[PDB]
Amino acid sequence: GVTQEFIETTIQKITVDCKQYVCNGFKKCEDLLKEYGQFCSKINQALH
Amino acid sequence: PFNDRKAWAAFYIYKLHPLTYLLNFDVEGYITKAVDCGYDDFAQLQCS
Repeated sequence: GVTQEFIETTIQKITVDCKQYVCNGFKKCEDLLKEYGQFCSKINQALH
Repeated sequence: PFNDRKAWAAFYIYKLHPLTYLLNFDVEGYITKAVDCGYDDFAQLQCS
């Protein structure tokens, strides 16, 4: 008898351009987003 | 006058541009170093 088992070893590695994802390159959006701290850097570091 | 003639210095004028800068603040509160975010790819890495 043959028992088949799948054991995953990877997930797809995704890096998100936080600034472009949130603001789409708009100066007003970036100014309003800067009030949230350093969120984009935290996201980048976490994903990396 | 020719008795006490002196050679004076020169001043340099640099234009100010609207740019994103990564500023590093000293323990005394002074900006000791900065990064021009759009200047280089390493600078983009530092700013992101």
